[PDB]
Amino acid sequence: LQATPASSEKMMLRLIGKVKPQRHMFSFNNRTVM
Amino acid sequence: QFLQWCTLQPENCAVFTSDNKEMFQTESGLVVSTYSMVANTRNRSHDSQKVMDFLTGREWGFIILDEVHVVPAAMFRRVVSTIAAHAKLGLTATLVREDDKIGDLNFLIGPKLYEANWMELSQKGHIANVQCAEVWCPMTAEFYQEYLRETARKRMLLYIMNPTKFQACQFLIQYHERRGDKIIVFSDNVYALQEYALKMGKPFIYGSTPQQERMNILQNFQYNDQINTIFLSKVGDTSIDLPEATCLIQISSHYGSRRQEAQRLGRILRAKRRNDEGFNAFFYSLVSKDTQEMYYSTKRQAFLVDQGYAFKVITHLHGMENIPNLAYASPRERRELLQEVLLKNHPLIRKMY
Amino acid sequence: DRPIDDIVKNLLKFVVRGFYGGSFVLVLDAILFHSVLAEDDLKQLLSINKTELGPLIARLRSDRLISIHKQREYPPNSKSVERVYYYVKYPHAIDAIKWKVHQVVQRLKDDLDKNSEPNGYMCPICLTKYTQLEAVQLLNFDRTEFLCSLCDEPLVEDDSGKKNKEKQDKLNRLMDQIQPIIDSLKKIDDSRIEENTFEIALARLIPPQNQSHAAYTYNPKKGSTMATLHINITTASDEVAQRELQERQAEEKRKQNAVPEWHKQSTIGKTALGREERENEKTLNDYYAALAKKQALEDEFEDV
Amino acid sequence: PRKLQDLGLKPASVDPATIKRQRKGKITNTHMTGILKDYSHR
Ligand SMILES: [Zn+2]
Repeated sequence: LQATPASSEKMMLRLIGKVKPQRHMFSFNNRTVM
Repeated sequence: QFLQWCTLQPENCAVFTSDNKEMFQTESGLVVSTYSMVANTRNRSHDSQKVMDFLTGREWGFIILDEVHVVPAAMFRRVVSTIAAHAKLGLTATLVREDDKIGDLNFLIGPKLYEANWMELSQKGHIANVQCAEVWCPMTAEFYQEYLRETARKRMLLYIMNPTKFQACQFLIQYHERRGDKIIVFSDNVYALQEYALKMGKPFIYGSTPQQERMNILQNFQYNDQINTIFLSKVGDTSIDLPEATCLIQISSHYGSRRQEAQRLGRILRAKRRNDEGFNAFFYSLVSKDTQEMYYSTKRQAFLVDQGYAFKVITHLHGMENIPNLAYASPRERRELLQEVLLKNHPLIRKMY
Repeated sequence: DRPIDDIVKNLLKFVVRGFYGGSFVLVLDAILFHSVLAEDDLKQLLSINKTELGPLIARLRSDRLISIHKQREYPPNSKSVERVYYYVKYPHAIDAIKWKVHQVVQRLKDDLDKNSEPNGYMCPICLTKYTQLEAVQLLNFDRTEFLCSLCDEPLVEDDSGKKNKEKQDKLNRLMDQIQPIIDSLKKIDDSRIEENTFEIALARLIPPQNQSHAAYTYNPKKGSTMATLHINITTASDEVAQRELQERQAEEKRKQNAVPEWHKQSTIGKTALGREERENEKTLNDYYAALAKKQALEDEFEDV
Repeated sequence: PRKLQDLGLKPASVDPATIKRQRKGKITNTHMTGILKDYSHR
C-alpha cells in the first residue's frame, strides 16, 4: 500500500498486488476518511 | 539551574551579558554574569555602567563564584571588592594553579571548606571510573636529532608531530570505535589539530571556527553514529557544553598544567553508562618518549594521583604489527612530514574607484 | 450515523415541507442527502433551471438554510469557473429556524394584543381609521353620530376586535402543528451540536454523479485572513534458541564492556610499539503390531 | 446568540466568526564537505 501525507495537495492511494502486479488507484476527497 | 532545580520565577532572575542586559525590578533577586564584565578596566557602555553602579550600590548577601581558580588572577581578584557580599562561595573542580597565587584564595574567599573523596564518589556510581593510562611513543632517529638541534618552541611542534603518535592515535581510534565508545581527542596546538584532522579524517574545532559549524559538529558527534571521534582545541578544555563521551585521547597540552587535566577529565565524568555494571571510562594521555612530554605529563598527573587516580603506563599496543592502515610507514613519508614541520616555522567620484 | 444528525435532518425536512413550496423541499432534500453540492450538481440531479433555482437559493440564503461557499479550484483544463458549493451549517440552520418560529409566534401575540382593544370607527369615504381615543372630539352637538373632520360623513364601526377569537384559533392551529418542532428542539437543546463547515461536510459526502466538474478537495491559499501488531508462535522447541540469542547479546555486551588486554596485563615485558536405530525401531513397531494382533495519474508515496 | 440567552431561549450554537475571536557562513572542514548531516532537533 502507498499513501500520501497531509503536505500533499492531491491525496491519493495506491494498491499493488502480487503475482504482472495489479495496481488500484484510489482518490478520496477527505483527509480524515482517507 | 536557577529556573529548574529551584523554585525561582523568571522575574527575580536577570542576565548581565553582551546580548542580555535587562535587570530585575524587584527589591531582591538573581543576576548571573561572567567575571569579565565586572572586573573590566576598559571603557564600558552606559547600560553596563548603570548595571555596575547598581551592583556596587546594592548590598548583596551571598555570591556564588563558579570556577574559583580564575579568581586569584589580575583583574578577577577585585570581583570580591567591587561587589560587597557577606558570604562568598567558591565552587570549582580544579583547585590548582601553577603559580603560588592559588594559595591567596584564602585571602579572597576564605578557609577551605570541603574536599571531595573521588574514590568514594567513583565506587558508588556517582562518577565514571576513569582508566587513566599513558601511551608511550618512541622517537625516530631523524626526528629526535632535529629535536636536539632547535629551540623549544619548534621542539614542541616537533614532538607533537611524531609519526609514532599518529600510528598510536589511529590504532586507539580504530580500537575504541568498534567498542561503541564516544571519543574526544584534545590537543591545544591548532596546527597539530588541523594536521590530525587532515590525516585521520575527523572533524576539528578550534577557537576561530564558526559557531554554527561547532554546533553542527557537536550534534553530529552526539547523534550521528558514523562520527564517534571529535578533535578539539583548548575551547573544549573550558566550561562549554559538550556531548557525553566515554573515551578521551589527550595528544598534547598547554605545558604542565594540572588544571587542564581535571578540566578535560571532568568532561567524561558525567557519562551516561555510569549505572552500567563493569563500565570503565577511558582516559589516555599520548606522550612522546624521552622528550619534554614525559616531564610535562608527570607534572600534570600530580593532581590526579593526589586525587587518587593511577596512570598505568602502556609501552606496547597489540595491533601495531597487523594494523590495516599504516600512517607514515614509509621512511620518505616520515621525512616529508619532517620538512613540512621544519618549513612550518563626493557622491559622483565614488563610482570611479 | 449520529442520531442528532438524523433529528436535524428531520427538522429541515419538516420546516421546508411546512413553510416552503415543493421545489424548496426538492433542493433542501438534495443538499441533505449529498452533503456538499455545486450548481452543476443540482442542475444534473434535479434538472433545474438557473432562473428556477434563483428565487429558491435567494430565499434559502435569506432564511439561512443553505450556506454558500465561493471556493474556486484548478481543474486539469484550468477553466476555473467560480463554482459555488451549497452545503448546510447545522447550528446556523437551527438558530435561524428557532428565531423564525419565535418571531412568528411573537408577531402573532402582538397581533392578538392589537386585536384585544375595542373596535374603533372607520370613515369609508376618506378610508380613514379612528381609534376610541381620537374619536372623542369629533362628535356633533346633536349627540347622534360620529362626524368626520374632512368628509363630514357618518362613521361606521370597524369589524376588528370581534376577530379576537379568530386570532386565538389561529394561534391554536399554529401551535399544535408546530409541536413536533418544539418537541425536537427539546432534544436538540439537551444535546451538543458541533459546528460544521465545508471541511466538516466534506467528511460525509455522497457522490451526486459519476463525473463532477467541481472538485471537492479544498485548496488552501496563502494570505487569506477572512501501530501494526505482529505475533510470534513457538511450538515449544525454539525457546532454547531465544535463550541462545539472549546469552549472545549478553556475551557481546560483556566483550564490548571488557577491559582491554593492555589494561588488565602489563605490556612492558613485550617489544615496544612501532610501524542405525531406524531398523531397530521398525522391528520394535512390528513386534508391537504382532503382539497387539496376538492379544486381540501518479503522486508521491509512503508505505504505511 | 448573545441575546438568545437574554430572551431565555438557550441557543444550541457556538458563537460564529463575527463575534471577536483569535544565515550561511564559511566552513573550515573543507576536506570532508558533505558527510556531516544536519540536526535541527534532538
Ligand atoms: Zn370619509
